Formats: sequence, structure tokens, C-alpha cells
Amino acid sequence: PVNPEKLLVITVATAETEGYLRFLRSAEFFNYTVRTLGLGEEWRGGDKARTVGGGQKVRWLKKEMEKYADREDMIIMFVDSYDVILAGSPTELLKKFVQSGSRLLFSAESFCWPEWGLAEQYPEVGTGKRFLNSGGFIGFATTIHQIVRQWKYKDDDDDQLFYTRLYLDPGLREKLSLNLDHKSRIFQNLNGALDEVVLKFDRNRVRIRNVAYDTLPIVVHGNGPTKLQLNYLGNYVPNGWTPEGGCGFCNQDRQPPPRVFLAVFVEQPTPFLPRFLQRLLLLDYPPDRVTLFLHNNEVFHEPHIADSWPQLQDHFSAVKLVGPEEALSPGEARDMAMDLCRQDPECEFYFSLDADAVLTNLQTLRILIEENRKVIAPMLSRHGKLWSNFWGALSPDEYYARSEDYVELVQRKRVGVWNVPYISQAYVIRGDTLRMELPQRDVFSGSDTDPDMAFCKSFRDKGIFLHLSNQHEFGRLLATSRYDTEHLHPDLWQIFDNPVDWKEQYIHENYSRALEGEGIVEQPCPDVYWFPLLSEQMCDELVAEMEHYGQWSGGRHEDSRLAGGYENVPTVDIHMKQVGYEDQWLQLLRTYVGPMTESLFPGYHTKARAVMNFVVRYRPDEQPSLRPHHDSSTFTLNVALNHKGLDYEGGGCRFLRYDCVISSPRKGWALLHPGRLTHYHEGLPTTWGTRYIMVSFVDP
Amino acid sequence: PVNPEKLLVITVATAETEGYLRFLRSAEFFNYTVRTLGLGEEWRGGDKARTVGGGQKVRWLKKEMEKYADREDMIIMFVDSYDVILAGSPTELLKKFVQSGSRLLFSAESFCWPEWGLAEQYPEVGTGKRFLNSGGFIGFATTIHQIVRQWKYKDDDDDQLFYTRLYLDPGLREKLSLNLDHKSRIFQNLNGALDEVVLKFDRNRVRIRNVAYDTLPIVVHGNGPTKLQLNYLGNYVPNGWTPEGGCGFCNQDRQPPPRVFLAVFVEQPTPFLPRFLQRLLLLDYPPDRVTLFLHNNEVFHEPHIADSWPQLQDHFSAVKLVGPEEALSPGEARDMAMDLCRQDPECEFYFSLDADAVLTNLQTLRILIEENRKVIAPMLSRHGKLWSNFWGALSPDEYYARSEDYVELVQRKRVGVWNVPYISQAYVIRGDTLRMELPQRDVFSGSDTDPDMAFCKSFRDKGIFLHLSNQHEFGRLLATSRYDTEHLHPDLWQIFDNPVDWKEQYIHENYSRALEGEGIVEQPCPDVYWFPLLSEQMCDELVAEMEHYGQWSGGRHEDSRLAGGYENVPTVDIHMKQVGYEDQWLQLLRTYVGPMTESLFPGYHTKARAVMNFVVRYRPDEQPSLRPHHDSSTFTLNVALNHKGLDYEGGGCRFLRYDCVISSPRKGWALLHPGRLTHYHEGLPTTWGTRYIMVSFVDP
Ligand SMILES: *[C@@H]1O[C@H](CO)[C@@H](O[C@@H]2O[C@H](CO)[C@@H](O)[C@H](O)[C@H]2NC(C)=O)[C@H](O)[C@H]1NC(C)=O
Ligand SMILES: *[C@@H]1O[C@H](CO)[C@@H](O[C@@H]2O[C@H](CO)[C@@H](O)[C@H](O)[C@H]2NC(C)=O)[C@H](O)[C@H]1NC(C)=O
Ligand SMILES: O=c1ccn([C@@H]2O[C@H](COP(=O)(O)OP(=O)(O)O)[C@@H](O)[C@H]2O)c(=O)[nH]1
Ligand SMILES: O=c1ccn([C@@H]2O[C@H](COP(=O)(O)OP(=O)(O)O)[C@@H](O)[C@H]2O)c(=O)[nH]1
Ligand SMILES: *[C@@H]1O[C@H](CO)[C@@H](O)[C@H](O)[C@H]1NC(C)=O
Ligand SMILES: *[C@@H]1O[C@H](CO)[C@@H](O)[C@H](O)[C@H]1NC(C)=O
Ligand SMILES: O=C(O)CCC(=O)C(=O)O
Ligand SMILES: O=C(O)CCC(=O)C(=O)O
Ligand SMILES: [Fe+2]
Ligand SMILES: [Fe+2]
Ligand SMILES: [Fe+2]
Ligand SMILES: [Fe+2]
Ligand SMILES: [Mn+2]
Ligand SMILES: [Mn+2]
Repeated sequence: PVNPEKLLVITVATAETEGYLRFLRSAEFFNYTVRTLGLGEEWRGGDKARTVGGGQKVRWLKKEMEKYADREDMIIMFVDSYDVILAGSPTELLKKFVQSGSRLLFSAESFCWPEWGLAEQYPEVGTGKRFLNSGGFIGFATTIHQIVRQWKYKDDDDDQLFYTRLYLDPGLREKLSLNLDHKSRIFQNLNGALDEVVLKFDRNRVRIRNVAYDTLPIVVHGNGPTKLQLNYLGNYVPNGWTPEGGCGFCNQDRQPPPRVFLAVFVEQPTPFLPRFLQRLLLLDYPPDRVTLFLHNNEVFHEPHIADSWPQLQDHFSAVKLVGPEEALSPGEARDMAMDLCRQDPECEFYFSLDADAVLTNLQTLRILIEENRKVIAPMLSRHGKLWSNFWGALSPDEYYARSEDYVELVQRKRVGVWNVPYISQAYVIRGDTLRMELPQRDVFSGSDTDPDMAFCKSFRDKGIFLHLSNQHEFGRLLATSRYDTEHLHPDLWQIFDNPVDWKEQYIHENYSRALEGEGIVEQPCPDVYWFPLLSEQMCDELVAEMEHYGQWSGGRHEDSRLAGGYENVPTVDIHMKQVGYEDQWLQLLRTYVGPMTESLFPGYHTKARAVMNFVVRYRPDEQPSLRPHHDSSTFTLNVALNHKGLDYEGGGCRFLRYDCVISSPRKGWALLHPGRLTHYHEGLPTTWGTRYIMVSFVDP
Repeated sequence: PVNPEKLLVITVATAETEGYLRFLRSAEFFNYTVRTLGLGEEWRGGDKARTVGGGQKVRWLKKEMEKYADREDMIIMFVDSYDVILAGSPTELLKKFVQSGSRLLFSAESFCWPEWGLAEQYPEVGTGKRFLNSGGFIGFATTIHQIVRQWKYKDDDDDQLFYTRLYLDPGLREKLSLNLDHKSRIFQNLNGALDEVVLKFDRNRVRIRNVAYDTLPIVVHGNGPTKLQLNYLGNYVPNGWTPEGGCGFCNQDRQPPPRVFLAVFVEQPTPFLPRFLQRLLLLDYPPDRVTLFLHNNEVFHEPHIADSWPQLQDHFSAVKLVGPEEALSPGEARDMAMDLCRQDPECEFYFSLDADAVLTNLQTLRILIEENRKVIAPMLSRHGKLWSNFWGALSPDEYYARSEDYVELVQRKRVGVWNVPYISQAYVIRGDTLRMELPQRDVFSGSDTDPDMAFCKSFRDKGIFLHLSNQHEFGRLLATSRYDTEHLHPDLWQIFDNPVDWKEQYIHENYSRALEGEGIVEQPCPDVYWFPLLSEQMCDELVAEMEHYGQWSGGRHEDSRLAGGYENVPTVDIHMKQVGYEDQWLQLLRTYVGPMTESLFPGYHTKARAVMNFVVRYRPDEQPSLRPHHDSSTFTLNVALNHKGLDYEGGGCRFLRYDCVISSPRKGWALLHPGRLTHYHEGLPTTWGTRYIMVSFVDP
């Protein structure tokens, strides 16, 4: 039973990169003893991601092994550190080594790298990996010393060719009892084996299983082009995220805060921008510590920015606008904003936020800064859909791909802080990282590749992790896909594409409370109910849209009213059809009036059909009143669109059979009365100003 | 200026017939002096209506004239009396005689009667009547004496041939200055001149005008076959009926009363007979003075008569039934009933009343008896139509014809007591007239002619007037034309043909009062109105008709109710369509429910459309309740058809949104509530007995 106190892990690492630190945490979880060679030095092993190299690893190890040249009592395992995580204990590792009968076991690989023509020389293996991989091997210290002694080559020569050449010596391979871990009992190299590796869960720990060989490896090596697959596994293995404990490295549970450069990007016509700009004033972070940069690409949004700009300038420490007349492409804009932060040593954190990100959590900035990562994004999704501001995986093209755990994360079945290949629309970046690790200006620009992808790739190429937190509800993403800008108030037409935001801007703030009892709804006259439905902004924009159409009814015009004997009872009005708002208004009816009606009239059901939908204008100079009549409806909805007193005098609705009068309508509130038989009614004369109302004859 | 004290009217009359008395009244109106020859004697002048005759007139006149043979100071006018009325004064008559230059003026006639071959011998006249008529002549007494002296012939020879022969003597005609009144200045004979005579009205007097000659005759002679035309004129001329005075011989203003034989005739299936038989008990005339005879030709009416017969037998002095098993034809039945009166000297008046006569005036018998005529009928019309129980005129066929004043009489623009050619369905006849003047048994029978016509003709042939009074509202005539007897209660289906009577039997007696305010209508729940609509008899017959169909609803049956989510809400019921009563029930709705609805819901109009009309049966053993639902109607009508307590326990209607319960329905009363949106409602469980209701979903 070999003693774990005699096992030493040796690894190489010239800097404490996020991968190195991920490795160490996995080593410390199992209580391994880790010696790290090279930590302050310059890497001379060549660009291992483009070419061969790594001989410097062998030189440093050879020098370290001279201490242990005679230590037959010591087992040593050498592993890479930037792309390796440990998944099993020293005890299990040692038992498995001993079972191999080997004196120095190398990991095995599907590819014969870097000289593919050496494959013939290798021994035959039935089903396991055939070839040697230098990223991981374990053996007696005396045997390892005898191998690494023979290093006498350049720092930029290939370490794995060196070991392969020695392994392919039949006399040497037998003298020293050298072996390869063909069936991945100990070492799992991913390159060429992705289809064989799955996560194996436990209550408080995760590891990996090779389903081809039915093994539980100890060492997971994301060798070659599998770093992102290793990134994926390292979110779980060994104690990343677990069924019972959750995430293991996040906070879980949440005097001057760091100065922040906040950069906002308006790169396409985007709905509800006035609302977004107003949210900036509400972000819970001291505004004297925030510098605002706003890039607007859209002349459509210039009035919006202008209205908001005085309040922003008074709010934040400093503000800078870059408008459309500057002709910047989105890539150049984002380079410029990031570089303003990079070049200012007082910029401790850089926070990029696009205009289609709705931050519902006003503490997002604090939360992300406290997470203490180089780069981190809050998870934002489109309402009720899977689409989000991150990708879990990449295609070989390096385009979008759905990771095996994407849906669980978007649905927040698994919450934590995830290492992912792509983030967008909102993220926070350390100022130090921009200065020390990505000093180039051309981060988003440079190739014909999309800027958002180029940015992520820029960070991946430096080995910087991209973190994504779904630990909290942070907000959502607006649909901007087909946003029709040819209206006086385009956001009035957003009831389909952005219904959550549409409701919050146009439905009365006390509507939902009214629909749940609470004694808001009123019944001023028998079977006439009165409730808040439309927000003041909705009334104002709707009136303005009607006046902008300008073509009100006149003589010869006919409505669906019933008075006396086949009389015609018209109003000066505009029907929703004429302005192109029928479909939107029916959606309102379906969603907000239908349910209100069934609640106030128990027993009644409706799908809210209405062929007659129109806005009425009363004035002393044209048609000031509406004579007694019935409506061609099962029930009628009558919504006040302006203020009695401020905008008009007189007016109001009278119900003759009940000698009951609605003398003082409320802007945004609706009347709901039966349309036939019982509620013969009259619109009293408007005596001054202009009185606007919205009328729907539903279920005719 | 000849003195009217020297003018004597001589006429012949063997009896004081109604025509003679009509003549005398017209003579007394103008203050003529009338000598009447022959009053107690036997007429030997032959049948003047079949043949020639009348010589007896000349014999009596010749004897009377011997007194005046030398009285050159006297003017004498001889006229017939049974078919003559005077229309002008003695003064006007005398002036006109004098203007003629004649010493003995005869009336003229279009026909050369009785020897047509004497026409050549007459003098030529341009346009006036050419030939002599003996019914009227005026002249100096000495001249008349010289003419009548020459009478030496049989009582049955023709008087007019005698005068013609003397007139056609050229020497005589010139010696005595004999003349004919060619242009009807004085005498108007109607035969051959009907087209020339019209009535000329004045405030308090009527006369006739000859429009061919533009004259105003003094003497109107209905000679030959024009007696009925004279009958017509004599209703006005000279003071019969006048614009300002009205009728001149009627009462205008209305201790043992005469014994009466009342005879009732049921000669065809007739509607509402139970009601008619019940009316007999209400006739305002002492029942101990009335003998009832009832002839029923219809087995359909045997149960009706049987139900009523105990009350009739207890009511009247004596009663006799003659049923269908006696095989009597209507003619034999009416002969038999009239002859029972004829042969009983205690039968002072005979009153014949058919079963389709509705006497609304319970004093009809008194009124007609007080009118003191031989034969008189009260005017009865079919509701809102011109058809009545009399004819004003006869065709040459002696069939129906419309008199020039028929419509004015039916519409009661002219009221009085009229001499008319035909009466039917109700009339009163003096017992004496039957004994003394129509002793034959075969009054209605004898020829293949209709009995009703034969009866009138029988009386006309004896010169008996047929009187018709429209001086009062007496009643109406039922339509019996197409009476469908193939029902359990045929009168339920009479809403079209006899709507006045249908209303009085089936509509609630307090319906009309309720429709005119008076605080009968109730509103037991908000916008649920409650009013009396159906009579108890209507409910009882309607239920019984449904149970007699017997085929009530069951499983798989679907109604037009709306509950929850596309649930099916059935009732065990029968729809009006199935029993063949839809059209009738819609008529009820149109006529009685429509107007009630518009009165209780001011502003609403309806033509009372209803596709769903049905009777519901609730029982503990089948379907006792009706779960909460809405109706496919603008408003719903809900009529109770039996008695809570007597016939069922439990039941009632509940309106959930109003926490209001109709716990105690009223048989025959209707509920009226809106059908949609507001009045979600439930039929409570019937716990004992059977609860029937009538339901209509109107305006769906
Ligand atoms: C929604 O409901 C709230 C609470 O019922 C309303 O609040 C009040 O507003 C009045 C006048 O604006 C104030 O005098 C009260 O002090 C407020 N009460 C509270 C608890 O805030 C609010 O006005 C309603 N909103 C709308 C648009 O009608
Ligand atoms: C129609 O209305 C009359 C009067 O309102 C009702 O008459 C009364 O009936 C009750 C019970 O039958 C008696 O106690 C009263 O004395 C009656 N009053 C009078 C003035 O007659 C009559 O019942 C109503 N008819 C129906 C069928 O409901
Ligand atoms: O600048 C560098 C590059 C690499 N390494 C170490 O050398 C190993 C070899 O690099 P890599 O794992 O990327 O090569 P591959 O396994 O993909 O062939 C890394 O894991 C680190 O342990 C290092 O210390 N500094
Ligand atoms: O039974 C009779 C029939 C006739 N007359 C008288 O004789 C007249 C002649 O009869 P009528 O007028 O019917 O004959 P016509 O004028 O039609 O030829 C009558 O008007 C009566 O004045 C009479 O007294 N008794
Ligand atoms: C690691 O060592 C500590 C004692 O030094 C011990 O308490 C802990 O449980 C060990 N953990 C594992 C996973 O072996
Ligand atoms: C008839 O005579 C009386 C007097 O005897 C007279 O009062 C009356 O007015 C006269 N009527 C007519 C119509 O001549
Ligand atoms: O002006 C009002 O409030 C009543 C008008 C009405 O109900 C209608 O549009 O038909
Ligand atoms: O039984 C009742 O009174 C209620 C039933 C009803 O209204 C219906 O027939 O639809
Ligand atoms: Fe309109
Ligand atoms: Fe209306
Ligand atoms: Fe039914
Ligand atoms: Fe119902
Ligand atoms: Mn590696
Ligand atoms: Mn005559």
C-alpha cells in the first residue's frame, strides 16, 4: 500500500494564470503536494498552440530531478498545469499506478504527434490509445531521473518528441519498464477522445468517466485544441459545481468602491431607450465613482439621448457622448471606450453595457465586482426564450453551438459562475487585465470577423477566462430584431416583441393590484365597473398618434350604435384599423381586459373579440356630445385618455335607466358596462377643451 | 196659389203592414191629409207580385169619388201605400201640379206595362219616361171622377191597363187634359230608373234627386221589383236618418218582462264554445222568463255542452238539447226551434243566437225587445273587418251585394235601426208574427237554397221588414272558417283567427293593467322584472298539451346555454316546434312580450325574435335542477306554468352575481332578465312533485 506522503506532483508554470490556479485548487482539494517549476521565468518553449515546443519543461524538470536521482522510495507525477485538472485522490492514484506494473507510466493519445511517421514503431494495442503524450506521466523518481538526464536540447524543441524517441527504444523501454496508460485508467487526454468522456456526478464531487473503457481517470488533460472542452469540465470537476453544495468557488452569499468607467453602446435602433437611459440614474453604485461613455450610432436615438443628457451629466462623475456624425463602426467604438479605460490608471474596472440589456437588478455592478474575476458577465435572457448573452460551446468553425448544459444554466437549474467561450451585451473587466494582458487597441477590430466574437477570441487567445454568473436574477434582453421606427411613438407597437417591458411602460401601475382584489376596482353605477388600465404615458402617446394621423370622422360616417328607430349615431373618431393599430389593441384586450372582465362578471368567458375599436374626440366646436344609445357589444370598454379639468370641461357618461352619472372620469381608467338592453347611455357635452376616449365594443 | 187644405191623398191598404205604416209616417211628417180605403177588407186584386191585378183599387176609389163628383175646388192624389214614401210638402206638390198645366197628371214609367204592344199609340217624348203608371196620379176631383166612373171590371183585372186604355184615347186625353209626368217632377217610379235616383241630404231631412232630369220628386214609388231599393231609401227619406238628428223612428235613448224562447244553434265546430255557453248565464234578462233550446250538430262539442248543461238547467225556466244523434240538418233544426215558439201561445218573443255570435253587451235582449219591431237583429261584425251578420243589398241573382251605405253602417258612422234585405246569426222575432203571418213550418227548409237565405226570403215575401240595429255596441262574430279540431285544446291555436277572444281567455286578466303602469310589475332582483302574462287556463292547457305529446328530452340533447368551458347544459324539455306551436308562441311574444320589454327597458327595441322556445319539466326522479349558466339571448322570458306548494315543492331561480333568489314563483307570471354577461343564474332543485316552466331566449 504505497504511502501518499511519498508522492510528489511536479508541474511547470511561468505565471499564475487562471488555468494554473484552477489546477492548484483541484490539487488542494485532494491534498496533493505540488512543486511548481518556473514561476517567475520567461517562457522560451515556443508558441505551443501554433507549433511544437516545450523543451524548457524538460530542462527545468531535469535540474529538479537531480535531488531525487537515488530516491527509489519516491513516486513522482509530472503534469502540465495550464490545461489540466485533477479528478481523483492520491490514494486512488497510487493504487492504480501500482496495478499497472510499470516503473514510469506515460499518458496515451489517439494521435501520433509530432512525427506521425513513428506510428509503425509503436507496439500494437487492441482498443486503447496507442501513442505517447508528454503532458502527464508518473513513475519512480529514480526511473524518471534516468529518462530526463538525457535532455540536452533547445528550450524550443518538442518535449514530446524527446520522450517518444526514448519510449520507442525497445531495449530502453524494457530495461526501465516504461508503459503507456492505453485505456485511460489514470490520464485522460481529450484530443481525439471527446466522444469518450462524460461527467460522473456525486453528492459533493464530480469526476469524469471514460465510457469507451469504463474508467474513472485521475488526470484530465485538455491537450491541444480541447482547452474549451476542459474549461467546460472544470466548471464541475472536482468541486466546481455539485448537486448538494452548488458552486464551490463563487460567493453564493453576497470604505470607497472602485472607480468604474461605464460604457454604453447604442448600435441599432433599440426599443425603450428612454427607459434604459433613465435606469442609469438608478444603478446602485456611487455615481461620483462612475465615468459614463455613451456611443450612439443612430440618428433615431439622438432626441432620446439629448433629453436624458442633462440628468446624466449632473449624475455621473464625468460623461462623454460619441454620436452618429462621428461615423464610428461598432468595432471602433468599443475599441475606443475600452482603450479610454486602459489608458487611465484610475480606471479600476470597465463595465460595458449594450442598450438592449435591461438590468432589473440594480446591484449588478456591485455583485460582479465582488465576484473578483478578470472578466465576468451577468446572465441575461430574452423573456421566456432560451436565447441569452453567452454561448456554452463553439462549433469547429468557432461559431455558435449548444453546450450539453446550456439549457440547465439558462433555466437556472444550475447556478454558479461559469467559464464559457463567449459573452456579450454586459460584462465587467479588470482595468489591470486591459493594461497588463490585453494592451492592444484592436480588440474588437482587425479582421472581417464580428466584433463581439473578436473580443471573446482576443481574451481566449491570452488564456483569460470569460465568466458568466447566473447566481442571481440580473435582467433580460430586449428583442430588437424587427423594430419598426416609422411611427410617431414606435414603442406603442412593441406589445408583441417586448411584452414585459411594454406592460411596465403602458399598462397602469396599479392594474395588477386591481386584478387581485385589494379593493381598487369600483362600481360607480350598477354593473358598470371602473378600474385602472392605461398608464399616463400610454394615453399621451396614443392621443398624439391619433392627432398625427389627423383624419377624423365626419358626416356620412356610421358606427355600430343603436338608438330609437334605425337612426344613425356617429362620433367624430378614428378607428384603430385606420392607423394600423388594430392588432396591437386586440392584443391589449386579449391580455389585460379579458381577464379583468371574467373576474368582475363571474360566470362569463371571453376571448375578447372586437371589430369596433376607436378613439373619440369631443369638442365644443365640432361634436361635443353623444346622444342616448345602445352599443353593438356584449360589453363595452370606455377608457379616458386625458384629464377632466386640465384638458377639458364638461363631459362624462350617463346611464339613463339608473339615473347615474360618471361626472369625473379618471385618465387611464376604464369603464366596463353591458352594451345591450340595460345600459342605454349618453355622453354629456364637452363644454371646453378637448375630451379623448378609447372605445371598444367587445363580443358583438 | 192653391190651398193645401183642398188637397186630399187617397190610398188603398187592406192591412196596416210595415210598408203602409212607413207611408203614413212620411205623410204625417209633411202634414198631408190621408184617406185610406179598404182597411179591413180582403184583397181580391190578385197576386200583384206575380201577375197583373189591382182592379179592386179602382172599384174602391170609384165609390169614394162619388162624394166629390162636382168638387172642382178639390185636388186629389191617389198613390199606392205598401211601396210608396212621400218626400216633399203639399205646398211644393201643389205648386208643381199647377205648373204642369194638367187637369189629371199620371206618373210615368220606362216600361209599357202590362201590354207592351200599346207603345206605338203613346205620344213621343224626347228624354222623359213615355208610359203611364197607375201607382200615382194627381188631379182635380171632378176630372178624376170622370175617369174612375168608367170602371166596370173584375177585382182581379189590371188597374193600369184600365187607365192606359183611357189615356190612349186621343179625344179623351185632350177633352180632360190628361198628362204624364215624363221627367219625374212629382212622381218617381224606380223600376227602370234605379240609375237615376240618388239621396239628397239636408240637416234634418232627406229626399231624392233624379240626376237624369235634375228634379226633386215628391212621391217615391218602389213599383214592381224595386221594393228593396225603396226599403233602402225609406231608411232616410224623409226623416228616417238625418245628419243632425240621427235616426227618427228608433229609441236612441234606452212589471214582468216578456217570456222568451232562446234558441242556440251549433252547426259547425266553433271556437270558444265553453265561453259562449258560460255567457248564457250572464245575459241580463230574468232567467225564469227564458226557455232554452240548444241544437248541437257536432260530436266535437258534446263534452262542452255536457259540462255546461247542469248550470244551464238550473239557470233557465226550461231547457232542451237536440244532439248529433238526431241527424237534423241546420234547416230542420231551425224550423223545429221556431215552430216550438210558434205553437206555444206563451212564447211572446223568439230569440235565435248562433254559437259564433259573441254578445259583448249583456243587455242585447232587452234592447231589441224594447225596439218593438216584428223582426230585429243586433249588428255584429268580425273584429277589424267589414264582414257582418247582415247584407245591405242583393244582386239580381238575389245573392250578396254591397249596398252604397254598407261600410258607413258597419263602421257606425251612421247609427240607427235599418230596414235591410238579409240578417243572420242573431235576431229576435215576435211570437205573434210567427203565428199570424208566417204560420208555415218550412221557413228555413223547402228548396235547395241555403237556410239562412230562405228564412230572410220567407219574411220578405210576406212584406215583413228585417231590421238591423247598430244603435249600440252589441258584440262580434268569431271566425270559424278554418278551425283545426285535431288538438287536445284547439282553442290554444286561435291566436291568429280570433285574437280578441284568445286574449280574453289566455292572457292574464291583469296584463293590460300591468303594461300601463299602476304598480303591478315588480323587480324582485336587479334588472329582473316580474309581471303577469298568462292566464291559469292557458298554463293548464299548455302543460296538458305538452304531456299529451309526451316525448320529453333526454341524454344527448343540447340547448343554447353557456356554462364554464364549452360545457353542455341540457334540460328535460319540449320545444314549441315539436308540438307545432312555434308560430303561435312567437305571435304571443310579438304581441304581448315585445311591448312589455320596451316599457321596462326604456331605449330598447325588439321584434321579439326567438329560435329557442321550450317548456321545461323538473322532477326529483329525472332532472330536478339546472346548474349555473348564461343564455344565448339578449333577454330571457321565464314563465311559471303551475303552483309552488300545490304541484311542486322546492324550485325557483337564483341569480348568483346578485345573491338574489326568486323563492316563490307565481303561476302565469313571467320573469324577464338579461341573458348574457350579468345574470349568471341557476334553477334550484325541485324536491317534490313536478315544476313546469315556459322559456324563450329572445333576440339571440
Ligand atoms: C397606485 O396606488 C398607490 C397606493 O394605493 C397610490 O398612492 C398614493 O398616491 C396619492 C396621490 O398620488 C398619495 O397622496 C398617497 O400618499 C400615495 N400612497 C402611497 C401608499 O404611496 C398611487 O397614486 C397609485 N398610482 C396611480 C398612477 O394611480
Ligand atoms: C287582478 O288584480 C285585482 C286587483 O288588484 C286582484 O284582486 C284581488 O284578489 C285578492 C285575492 O284574489 C283579494 O283578496 C282582493 O280583495 C282582490 N281585490 C280586488 C280589488 O278585487 C286580482 O286577484 C288579480 N287577478 C289575478 C288573476 O291575479
Ligand atoms: O507560457 C507558457 C506556456 C506553457 N506553460 C506550461 O507548459 C504546458 C504546455 O502548454 P500547453 O498545455 O498549452 O500545450 P499542449 O498541452 O496544448 O500541447 C502548459 O500546460 C503549462 O504547464 C508555461 O508554463 N508557460
Ligand atoms: O194585399 C194587398 C196588396 C196591395 N194593396 C195595395 O195595392 C197596392 C198595389 O200593390 P203593389 O204596390 O205591391 O204593386 P206594384 O206597385 O208593385 O205593381 C199596394 O201598394 C197597396 O197600396 C193592398 O191594399 N193589399
Ligand atoms: C485534507 O487534510 C486535512 C488535514 O490536513 C483533512 O482534515 C481533510 O479532511 C483532508 N481532505 C481530504 C479530501 O483528504
Ligand atoms: C204640422 O202642423 C203643426 C200644427 O198643426 C205645426 O206646428 C207643424 O210645424 C207642421 N209641420 C210641418 C212640417 O208643416
Ligand atoms: O362618451 C361616453 O362616455 C359614452 C359613449 C359610448 O359609450 C360609445 O362610444 O358608444
Ligand atoms: O329554472 C330556472 O328558473 C332557470 C332556468 C333558465 O333560465 C333556462 O332555461 O336557461
Ligand atoms: Fe366611428
Ligand atoms: Fe355607447
Ligand atoms: Fe331543449
Ligand atoms: Fe337560463
Ligand atoms: Mn497541456
Ligand atoms: Mn206599388
